[PDB]
Amino acid sequence: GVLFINETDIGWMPYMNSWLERSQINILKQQKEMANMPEYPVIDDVAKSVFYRCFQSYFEQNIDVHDKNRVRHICPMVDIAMIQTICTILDALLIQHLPKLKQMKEEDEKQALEAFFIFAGLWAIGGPVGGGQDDSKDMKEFNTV
Repeated sequence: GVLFINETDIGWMPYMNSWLERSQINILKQQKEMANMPEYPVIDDVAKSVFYRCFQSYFEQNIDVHDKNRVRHICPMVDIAMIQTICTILDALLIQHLPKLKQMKEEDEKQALEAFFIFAGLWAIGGPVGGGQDDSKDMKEFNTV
């Protein structure tokens, strides 16, 4: 008896929302033998909003980002695989720069958390960009999107 899940039905948004709220992560650390989990950073009320506002604005909205001809990957990256790499890099950026962010003011804190995404995304998507004949052009095609 076959139950076929479609990719759009479940999606990648549930992971992005569950990672922002720290819902899935929190439960696994508590209720497992995995005691060697690297403690995740605190996504403050502003810091959550700024990623939710951004994640949704550089994936749902951007058609260029998912255009195969613009973004020429090496391996055939699944959408969730890219969202996971954004999330792990955002984790590692926050933990490094958390006490500097909380000392900064509303405007310069927001513009960092925005930049921290753009950089996290840059590697998540642009990192696996490459292959073909001219790697240099598939880089300069992504470099413009």
